[PDB]
Amino acid sequence: PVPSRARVYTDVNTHRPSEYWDYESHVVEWGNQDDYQLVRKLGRGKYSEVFEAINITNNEKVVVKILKPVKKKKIKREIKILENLRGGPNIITLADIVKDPVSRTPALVFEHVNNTDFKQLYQTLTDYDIRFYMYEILKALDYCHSMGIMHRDVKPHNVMIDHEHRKLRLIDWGLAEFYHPGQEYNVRVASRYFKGPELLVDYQMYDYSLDMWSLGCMLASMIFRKEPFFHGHDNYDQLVRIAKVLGTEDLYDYIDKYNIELDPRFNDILGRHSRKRWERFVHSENQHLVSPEALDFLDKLLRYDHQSRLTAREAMEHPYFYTV
Ligand SMILES: CC(=O)NCCCNCc1ccc(-c2ccccc2)c(Cl)c1
Repeated sequence: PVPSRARVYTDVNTHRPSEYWDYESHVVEWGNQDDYQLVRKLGRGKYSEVFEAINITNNEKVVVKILKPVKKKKIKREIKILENLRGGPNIITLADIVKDPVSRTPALVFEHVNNTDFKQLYQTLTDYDIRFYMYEILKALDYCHSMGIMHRDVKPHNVMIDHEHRKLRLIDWGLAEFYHPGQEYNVRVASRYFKGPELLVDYQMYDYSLDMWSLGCMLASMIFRKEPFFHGHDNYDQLVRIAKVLGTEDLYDYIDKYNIELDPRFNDILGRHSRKRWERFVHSENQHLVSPEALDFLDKLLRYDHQSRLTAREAMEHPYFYTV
């Protein structure tokens, strides 16, 4: 494959001491979980259990993510990233790192966020509200990209909104990684629907632009009221869903530009698809959320070529946000 590098914040990590990006050598100091009283279970992840809790020293509500220690290097990576990003705009705040004295299970303590449900928001959200919250996510992404970090799991489930207070938080930094130019990364990241074409064709030299594809997928679902926008049933089918919208010609130009070898599993399923116009996804149910600016902006995010996508900072300058 042809090598590639980020168009923005390319060497931010190279110009920083090893201390900033070397998570394996990071010293984690686990406090005592006795300062927290677990209130109720909020949910359960793949290798985590989330609880609502009270910090007994200051009577404040917190969220406690009890982690199944399946991989220690990955826990150190998440903690290092959360510590580097702590206090950043719209980034979830890691308040503490604790271990229970008897179980010794690792736990992350975060600031409490009073979430508004995905469905409860979906039907009442206005064109302005979409623009406002999209700008809030871009502030979080431009900030973490400037800090040399790729989230690698941007999706609605990882965006918490407190609609009453117009507060947005980008959560779950468990798949996040430090960007180093020329580094080959694992493509088994992000959730199926939000996976960029680079992951699906096994192109490992990806960058922050992966997060911009995922953001594109989220915007398309919101303005068109079609969740998810690219509804694949497996990782191979996911690329077919994208090809049914973006077309197969531009997909072959993308693999040819980077000398990517397509997996033979794509032979019987890819077919031939024309490039669709964004205006065909407009219907009576979503026309109040669509505008020429929204379509031009979406077109500039959902591009096969990761280098041809808007950066978070270029996206913030788009006319789609002139009203915020
Ligand atoms: C801990 C926990 O409860 N997590 C679940 C969080 C559920 N996220 C709900 C959500 C997130 C993002 C959006 C959104 C907003 C603007 C543009 C695109 C998408 C919407 Cl509408 C809803």
